[PDB]
Amino acid sequence: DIQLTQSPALMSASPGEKVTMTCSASSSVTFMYWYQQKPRSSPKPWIYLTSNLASGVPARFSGSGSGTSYSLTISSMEAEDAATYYCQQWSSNPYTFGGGTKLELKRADAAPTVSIFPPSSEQLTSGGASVVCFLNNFYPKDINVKWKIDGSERQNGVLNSWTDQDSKDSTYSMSSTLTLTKDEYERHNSYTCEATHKTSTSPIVKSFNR
Amino acid sequence: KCRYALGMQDRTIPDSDISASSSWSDSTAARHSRLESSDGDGAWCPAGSVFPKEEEYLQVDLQRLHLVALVGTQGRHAGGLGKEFSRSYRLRYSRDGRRWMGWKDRWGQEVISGNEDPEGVVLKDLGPPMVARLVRFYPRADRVMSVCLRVELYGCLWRDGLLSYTAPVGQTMYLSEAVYLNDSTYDGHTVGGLQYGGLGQLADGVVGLDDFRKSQELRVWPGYDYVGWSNHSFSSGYVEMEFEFDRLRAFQAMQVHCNNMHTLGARLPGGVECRFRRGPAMAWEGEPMRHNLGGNLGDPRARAVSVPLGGRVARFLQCRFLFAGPWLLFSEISFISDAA
Amino acid sequence: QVQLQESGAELVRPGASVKLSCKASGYTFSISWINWVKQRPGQGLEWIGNIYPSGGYTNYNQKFKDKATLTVDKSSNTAYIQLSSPTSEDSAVYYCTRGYGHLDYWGQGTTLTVSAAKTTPPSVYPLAPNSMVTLGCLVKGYFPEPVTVTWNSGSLSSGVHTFPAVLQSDLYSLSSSVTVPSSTWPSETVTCNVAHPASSTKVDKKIVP
Ligand SMILES: *[C@@H]1O[C@H](CO)[C@@H](O[C@@H]2O[C@H](CO)[C@@H](O)[C@H](O)[C@H]2NC(C)=O)[C@H](O)[C@H]1NC(C)=O
Ligand SMILES: *[C@@H]1O[C@H](CO)[C@@H](O[C@@H]2O[C@H](CO)[C@@H](O)[C@H](O)[C@H]2NC(C)=O)[C@H](O)[C@H]1NC(C)=O
Ligand SMILES: [Ca+2]
Ligand SMILES: [Ca+2]
Repeated sequence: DIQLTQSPALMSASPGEKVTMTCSASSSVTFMYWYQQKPRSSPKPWIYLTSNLASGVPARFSGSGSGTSYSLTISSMEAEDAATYYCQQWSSNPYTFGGGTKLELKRADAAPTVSIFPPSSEQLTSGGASVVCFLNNFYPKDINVKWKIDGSERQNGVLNSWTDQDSKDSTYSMSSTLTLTKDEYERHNSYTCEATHKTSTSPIVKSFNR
Repeated sequence: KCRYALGMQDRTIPDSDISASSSWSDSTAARHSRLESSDGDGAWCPAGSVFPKEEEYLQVDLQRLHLVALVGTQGRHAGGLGKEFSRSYRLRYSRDGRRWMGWKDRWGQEVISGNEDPEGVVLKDLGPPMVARLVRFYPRADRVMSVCLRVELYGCLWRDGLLSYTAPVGQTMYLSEAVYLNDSTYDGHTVGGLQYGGLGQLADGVVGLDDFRKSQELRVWPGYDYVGWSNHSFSSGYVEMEFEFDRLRAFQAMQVHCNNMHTLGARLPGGVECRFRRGPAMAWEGEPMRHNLGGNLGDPRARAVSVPLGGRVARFLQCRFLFAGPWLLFSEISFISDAA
Repeated sequence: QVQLQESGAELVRPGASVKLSCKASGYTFSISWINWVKQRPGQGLEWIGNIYPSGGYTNYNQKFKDKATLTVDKSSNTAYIQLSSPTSEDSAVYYCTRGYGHLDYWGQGTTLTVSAAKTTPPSVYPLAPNSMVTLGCLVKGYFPEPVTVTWNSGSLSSGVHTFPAVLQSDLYSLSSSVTVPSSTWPSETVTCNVAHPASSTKVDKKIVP
């Protein structure tokens, strides 16, 4: 019932490059609309009635096409343009959205800034003890983390979380949280956070002791 | 793509919707005027002779407004022993069923050369096409010969739902060779210097060329495809138009096809503002929707200016188009909406 | 300021009636369409349907024909979307947005969770350790989503990295880091302000060396 197909489903580009995604409709539609969205945020209108730039939208952008084909072109890709873009048809109910073109950015590689943190007095006085480890602003995405308790590896209770590209530096970051018991924790002394990344063969190691 | 057979041969159009002013017999009744049909005694044939007086006719009710772009006629074949047919005919159409209009082509000719034998199907390109609900065929006879018809209507549904548009008469620019930017085919009234109660070039599905002086049609004057006005004729600084629709609708957008050959005076409108009325009250639905166009634009090619209408529900529209250059040239105006 | 303010979170037991709100302001409410778009995390967008206040005209997506019902109190300038019998998949983020074609304004969206589990505020733990320092904030054990986090009341916006929450034992854990010049902390105060709509919690926590 008029579903839109966007290509590429996912694509990356280098700064200053001329990006350009596509929206194909199973059927003809008088206009196409484009919205932009960044993780954990509301979509914003980007373009309406095929080619009009929604308020606040930078000049770099444009749109066009007709019938069943349509496209969103970016003159000169900047860092902030990194997001997922959805096209929408409003010529027939149900007004469906496309699959969305996820646009990732390209940039120089960057090593990660690791930071380890000892469970606080507040959590401990509750029988709990978490150890956090921040590896911020690194490129590319691919990164591996390792936890150690007294020279030995540990993988029980370790939770990870990532973030997509930063709109300013275009890097990634992740947070690992090794959670134990006040007891399970007060029975060892050397907790370590290791992380290998293509910017270095030797894993980056941060660590603290009591 | 607006040339679908509307239902005669097809059967979509029911007998009830096909009347006439008289049948010779019941074997030649309106219901037998379906193209390519053998029902009855071959076709429809007027009762009285179509003498110098030309009042006999066949009538087809399409029920909903349609953009009829073509018609096909036939004679009474009847097995092969039929020998009667209409050599020529006139057309009259209607939208409200009370006010009829005569169809006349771009070159002022009313008569349509019809058939040459009973069998064959002669098609006619209605230029300009007609937006109608009801269509009448007035068989023509130049001598006392027994005429008969069998018809077909081609076109498509009139989804815009525009019943009529009011607007200032088209002016003319004296430029080397006079350019006439008047609404040539307006099928309404034109009292004073104002057109009303009808439809014309701005709603015929034809879009003008980049160079407004030359057209796609033949044997027409310079500027034919457009309807333009000059800034100096309107102290207010904008052209105003009022549009009336078939029913209450939610307006998504309005699309104006304009000439941007600024080299000769034509530039896109500076901005567009429209007011909405749903019908009853004598007041406007709310604050108007003013849309400005980014800038003046470099290239002279005609473009389609698209105005967002917020989906505002209404049945009457009153838009204004701000001049941005000496003149303003439009060749078409379309509305994108949904019936509520 | 066109605004479509709507609740951050909404929780209900499966099969139970739930009603999401959206209060508009900044323009003639009665003559604009109010739409509702549904989105499950990291997935696409789905248009549920809209309603035009002045007239009561509606448009439903067949798909939610028997799941939702739009209404509007043309008195408080609010628009509602009803869900008759909630079912996990019927739990995601719901956005109300104005417009007919050009959806020009969007609300913050409501995170709707269909669950028998009870609401639990979060426990916020500070994270203390050369040119710059990196402080942290650990938000552990809350339900349901979402949780907001700002540093120094939004004063610190640069160098912040708030990570997506994770589950384990039907409870969420969130983490947030901030990086400031070593010459601003500890000489200046760096406070973590966490918020949990579902439990109406606004907790501040200074990071002490
Ligand atoms: C639209 O403008 C044209 C201007 O040419 C009108 O057509 C002319 O009408 C006069 C009046 O008899 C003729 O002498 C001219 O020869 C016509 N133009 C041609 C063929 O050169 C036309 O009538 C106008 N349409 C209306 C009804 O306003
Ligand atoms: C439409 O015509 C008016 C009146 O001739 C134009 O306004 C005048 O423009 C001249 C120079 O172009 C100025 O010196 C006058 O002060 C203006 N008179 C007024 C309005 O008080 C107007 O520019 C024309 N429209 C456009 C945009 O071409
Ligand atoms: Ca036209
Ligand atoms: Ca003309």
